[PDB]
Amino acid sequence: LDRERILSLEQRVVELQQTLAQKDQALGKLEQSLRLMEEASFDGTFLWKITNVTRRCHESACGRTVSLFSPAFYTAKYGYKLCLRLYLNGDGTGKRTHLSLFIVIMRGEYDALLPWPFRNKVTFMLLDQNNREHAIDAFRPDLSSASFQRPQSETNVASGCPLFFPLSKLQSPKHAYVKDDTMFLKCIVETS
Amino acid sequence: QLDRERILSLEQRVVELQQTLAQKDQALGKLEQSLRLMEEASFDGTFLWKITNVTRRCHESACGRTVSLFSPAFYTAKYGYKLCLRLYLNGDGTGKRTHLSLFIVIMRGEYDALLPWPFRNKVTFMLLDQNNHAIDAFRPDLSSASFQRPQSETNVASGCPLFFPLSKLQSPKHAYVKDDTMFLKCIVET
Amino acid sequence: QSQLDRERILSLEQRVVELQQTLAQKDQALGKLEQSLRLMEEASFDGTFLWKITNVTRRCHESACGRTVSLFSPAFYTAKYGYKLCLRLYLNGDGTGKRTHLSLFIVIMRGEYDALLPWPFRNKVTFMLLDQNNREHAIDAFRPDLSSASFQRPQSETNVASGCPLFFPLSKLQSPKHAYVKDDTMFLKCIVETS
Amino acid sequence: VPIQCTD
Amino acid sequence: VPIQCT
Amino acid sequence: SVPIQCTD
Repeated sequence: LDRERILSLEQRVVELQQTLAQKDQALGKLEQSLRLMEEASFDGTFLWKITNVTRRCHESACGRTVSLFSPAFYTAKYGYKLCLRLYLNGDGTGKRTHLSLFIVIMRGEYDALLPWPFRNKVTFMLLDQNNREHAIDAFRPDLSSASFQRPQSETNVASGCPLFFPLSKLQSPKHAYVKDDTMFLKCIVETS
Repeated sequence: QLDRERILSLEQRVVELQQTLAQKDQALGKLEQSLRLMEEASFDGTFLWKITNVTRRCHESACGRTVSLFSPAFYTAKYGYKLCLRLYLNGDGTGKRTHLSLFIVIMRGEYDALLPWPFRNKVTFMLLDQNNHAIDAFRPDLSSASFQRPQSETNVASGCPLFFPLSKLQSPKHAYVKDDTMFLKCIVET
Repeated sequence: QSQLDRERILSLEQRVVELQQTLAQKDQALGKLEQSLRLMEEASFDGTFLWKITNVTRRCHESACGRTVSLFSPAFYTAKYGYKLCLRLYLNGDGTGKRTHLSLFIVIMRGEYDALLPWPFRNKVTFMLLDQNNREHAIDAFRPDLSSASFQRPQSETNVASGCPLFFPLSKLQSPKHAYVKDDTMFLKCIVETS
Repeated sequence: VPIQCTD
Repeated sequence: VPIQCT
Repeated sequence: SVPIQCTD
């Protein structure tokens, strides 16, 4: 009856491999959660550090990478939940020509107490590592757009600047918009 | 003989891996819980408590096993007082079967050796109305052991046992429980 | 089958080895995650940091014995996107302060946004040993030396610790007017000029 | 008047 | 100038 | 108020 014991051992070992794999996945998700809390901002000002810019630009130039989603940041501890969507390859009218930087209104745990629709002024900023002349855009949310209503789902459709920054100017050395495969975006949401 | 001995050794190793992996699973649970609590904490004396499944928790207070509910800890400042809330949905003491009870809880802080005692910071409670609002407030009783420097992990909970009538919570005109969710707001003055 | 049973036993042994190795590795990863959560819980982002040192007698004896030469505080920050800092504490003492004083140094660390911050570091740094009786705190302060490589943009994860040795004589720890060590604990407070 | 909980 | 993401 | 480096 050694065959029975060996088959039972085979069963328990395959089970241990499966369960162990699931635990490894859950651990990875926990680490990602910790990274998300580490980079969360609660004053409406969020600074996004994009590393491996050239590699991610090659990924965006192909079909594997569409866009990047920034860590969630908040206007206040109990304020609006926001994140950013970045197209290094472009999007819509800016596809293959510009950086596309959109803002995403997400479902907050406390948004049942928040005023709607979202009206706060939004400012995008591609940072020059040098002293000055970094690119700055700003917009008022289109209150008639469904992208700023209270989220009935997890996230609303992103809205922002598809022609945010010309990809051509990124290569130029006059401004240090990319240094060591790392560029910094900055979102500033007005307190309201 | 010896091959069967190898089988037995493999059985023991497998059992050891099972129990060890279970312990690691428990550790993962503790870490995820600590992560959630760290996420929930505030450090400015103001705390917004979101209670979900209000109906099931109400049945879990009138007849369910949980006597009360404890909020995640929060702080008056990064190195201030450690505090939390104790909530009796079916009420406590006089408030039970009529009102919902809400008490502040001074918890043992890592920096209590540097904090003034007894804790005298004015405390404010609020029940929030989305449609828009219940509110109470009190100066801490400095003659009570609830506000002395904690000798245990927490002191005796103290606050308002008649904070809000149970009948007004069920009432339709106000939206205190919207989608089976209510919001209690604590503001500790600094 | 005799051959099938031997093959299955051997391959099962290999599988058990693989499981033990991977389980150990993921356990180490879990420990690292725990320490990281503790670190981000201890961190502050306003330029001030309150370092609580527990079991001061035991740790001091470890420093005198040499088991733990110095201690490092959790990393704190001047702002959410400011300078990453920490503290280095010599209970026995370092250099001139060795065996006679508490030596307290600040450490400029490689923050994730050092490219956007001006260099060298020039924010005034204030060290305090807190008297738990609120009679008299031990206060020192300095402006960063710009010509020192300790206050430049970090090349590695950490610069050479720079601060004040002789920050506090060990004789004054057990002071008659007031004891800075109370219940075998003491509190160090660093205040960096955030402006 | 803050009132203690029955704990 | 918000533009719906496409 | 002048820093003194550590022994490293």
